[PDB]
Amino acid sequence: QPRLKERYRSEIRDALRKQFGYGNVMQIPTVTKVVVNMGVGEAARDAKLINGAVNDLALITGQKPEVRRARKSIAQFKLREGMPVGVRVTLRGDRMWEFLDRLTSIALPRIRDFRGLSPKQFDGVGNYTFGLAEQAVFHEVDVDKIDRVRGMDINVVTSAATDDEGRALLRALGFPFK
Amino acid sequence: MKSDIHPAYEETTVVCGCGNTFQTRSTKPGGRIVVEVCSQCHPFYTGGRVARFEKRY
Amino acid sequence: ARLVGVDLPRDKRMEVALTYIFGIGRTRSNEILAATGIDRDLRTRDLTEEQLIHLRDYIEANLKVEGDLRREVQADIRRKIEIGCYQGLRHRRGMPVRGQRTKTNARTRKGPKRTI
Amino acid sequence: PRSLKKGPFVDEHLLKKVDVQNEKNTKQVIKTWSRRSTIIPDFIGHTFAVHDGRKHVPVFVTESMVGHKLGEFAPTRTFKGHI
RNA sequence: CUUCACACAUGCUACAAUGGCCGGUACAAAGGGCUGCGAUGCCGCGAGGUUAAGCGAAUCCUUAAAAGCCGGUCUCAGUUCGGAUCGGGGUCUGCAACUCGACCCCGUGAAGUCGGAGUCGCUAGUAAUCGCAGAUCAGCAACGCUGCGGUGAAUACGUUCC
Ligand SMILES: [Mg+2]
Ligand SMILES: [Mg+2]
Ligand SMILES: [Mg+2]
Ligand SMILES: [Mg+2]
Ligand SMILES: [Mg+2]
Ligand SMILES: [Mg+2]
Ligand SMILES: [Mg+2]
Ligand SMILES: [Mg+2]
Ligand SMILES: [Zn+2]
Repeated sequence: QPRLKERYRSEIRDALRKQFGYGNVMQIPTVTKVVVNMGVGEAARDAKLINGAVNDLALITGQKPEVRRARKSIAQFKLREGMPVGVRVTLRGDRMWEFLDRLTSIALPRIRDFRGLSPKQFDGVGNYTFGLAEQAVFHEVDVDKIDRVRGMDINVVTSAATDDEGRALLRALGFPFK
Repeated sequence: MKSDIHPAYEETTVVCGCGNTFQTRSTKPGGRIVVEVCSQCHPFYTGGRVARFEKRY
Repeated sequence: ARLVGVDLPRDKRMEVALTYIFGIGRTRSNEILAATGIDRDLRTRDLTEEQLIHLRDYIEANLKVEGDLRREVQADIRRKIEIGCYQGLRHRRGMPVRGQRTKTNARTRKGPKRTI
Repeated sequence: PRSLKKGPFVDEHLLKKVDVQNEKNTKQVIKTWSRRSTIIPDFIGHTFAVHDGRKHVPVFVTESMVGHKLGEFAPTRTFKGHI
C-alpha cells in the first residue's frame, strides 16, 4: 500500500469538492497514467540504445520499456521507417503512485540549480508534461556504470476536464510550481 | 509478459540527512537508498546602482 | 561526491578538488578547509558523509557558486549593453574592453585569422 | 577621484549648473564639455550634451548609469568596417 | 597620435616532472636618494595607510637578491601545466584615470602538447638561464634601452661547399 495513494484518498480527494463544486463523487479528478520516454535521436547512428537507453529506464521506473519505431523516413534527420528512435515506458496502477512519490520526494530536488516547474505546461485538458536533464537525478542508475548522458520527458495524464482543475490536483500531490 | 523479464522491484527504506525517512518500493539492491537532500531539507520547498553609490559614500 | 551540484572527481586532493566548483579557486578553497576543520591533504574518496554536511552549508552562507554566480556574471554584462556605455558597445562587437591594443593582437576576443 | 578617500569627482562648474536646476524643478538640456565628471544621483532625469570631439551627443541618465563617467556615453571614434 | 576584415618585424611568457606549488635556509656586484629615501612601531589577506628614528650619504635608507640547497606533496593530465579574456571590489599618483595609467585581492581559466618552406645568434667567464640597479619620470603601458653580478656548458677534423 503506497503512501501517496492512501494520502490521495484521505484529504486530497475531499479537498477538491470544496475548491470545485462537483455534484457527484465520480467527477473528482484522478491521475491515470504517467508516461516516460527518452526519445533517443542519436540511435539512427551507432545502434547503441539497448545497452544505454533500455538498461536505465528499467532501473528508474521499474518495468522494461518498449522500443518505438519511426513512422516515416526523414532525409534531413538521417532516418528510416521502422528504425528504433524512441524508448517508452508506461506506468499504471500502484507503480504509478510509487513513482510519483519517488519523483517528488527524493528525485526532483536533485536537479542542478533547481528553481521549480512551470504551471503553464498544460495541454488544455489538464495533462502536465515536463522534462529532465540527464541520467543524474534518479539514484537507481549510477553515474559510474553508464554511457553518454541523456534526458527524458514525463507526461502526467489526469481525468480533469480543464487546466486549473489539474493544477489544483498536482499542487496537492507535491509538484513544485511557481 | 509480467514474469522474469522485469528487474527486481522490492520494498525499500530511504533515509535522509535531515532526519526525514519513509518507505517505498524501488529497484535499489538491499533496500538501502540514502539521499543527501529531500523534499523538506531543500530550498524552494521551505524558502541597484544607486544603492551601491551610497554604500561607497 | 556531489557537493553543490558539481560531482567532484574521485582520487583528488581536497585542496584542489574544490576548485572544480565554479566560484571557488585556490585561496577560497583554503578557507573552506579552515572553517570546517578538514585537512588539506585528504583524498576525496575518504570524504565522510558527516564531513560533507559541514561544507555544504559554509558555502551556502558565505560564498557564491554555480547558477546564482553565473547568472550574476552574465547579468553584469547585460547591464552594460542596453545602457549604452563604452564597454557595452565594445561587448557587442567582440573587441577587448579594458583598453587593449587592437592593431596586432586581441586574438582572444576575436577568433583565429580571417586572412583577407 | 577614483579613490574612496576623497569622494567622487564632479567638475565644480557642472554642479552649479544642476544644483541651480534641481531647486526650481526644470529639465533643460545641459551643454557641457566635461567628459570626465562622474555621474551622481542628482543627474537622475536630467539630460546632457557631452562633447566627443566634433559634436554634442545627447545622453539621458535614467537610473542605471549612476556610477559611470559621463563621457562613456559619447564615443569619440567612428568605425563602420573595412569593407 | 592608443582605431582594426588584415600583413610583416623585434621581443616577452608558455606548451611542463632537468617541472609546478607549500614550508625551512645560504651567497652578490654596480647604482640612487631633501618638492626626497621612509628604519622601527601599530593597522590592512594585499597594493599600501599612519607615526617618525637616522641621513646631502664607505655612516642612515634603498636591502628580502633570484636561480641554488634541504624536506613535503602533485604522478603525466589541456593538468595543482599555462595565465589570455571577462565579472565584481580596492589602493596610489595627479586639477582629472571614460576614450587612455600602473599595482593589489577574489572569481573566471582562452590558445598552446616544441612549430611548414625557410631562417638567427654565439668560440669562454662565451652561449644558455637567474635576478638587481640606473637614465627619462607626478605616475606609467619598462617585456625596450644602457649597465651589474650569480650559476655556467658543448664543439672547432678541416677550407670541399654557401
Ligand atoms: Mg606612436
Ligand atoms: Mg600555476
Ligand atoms: Mg601584519
Ligand atoms: Mg627539490
Ligand atoms: Mg586544443
Ligand atoms: Mg604533456
Ligand atoms: Mg671571433
Ligand atoms: Mg619611473
Ligand atoms: Zn532532509
